[PDB]
Amino acid sequence: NQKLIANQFNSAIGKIQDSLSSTASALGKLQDVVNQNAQALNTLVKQLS
Amino acid sequence: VCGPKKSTNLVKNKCVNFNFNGLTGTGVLTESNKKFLPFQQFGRDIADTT
Repeated sequence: NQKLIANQFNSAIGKIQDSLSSTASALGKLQDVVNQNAQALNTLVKQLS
Repeated sequence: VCGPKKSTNLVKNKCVNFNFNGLTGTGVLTESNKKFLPFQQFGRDIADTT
């Protein structure tokens, strides 16, 4: 089944691209880290007021 | 209503110790494109600094 397997693999990768290119939430685990750190610094700066 | 203190000339694009109407701080004074409204005298940042 080598031809089938290679074709399924190649198709699966194309699907990864379509998902990542359209679903912003796909990277929520990394975006959330950025947001938590940004929030921590913004809070710290606002305390100066 | 301001005190009996003489003004000095203003120097741009250099680090200076400034005093504007009693408001002091240290920084570089540059030309700006910030459109203050006629009633506004001071602008502020997030930290409440000038």
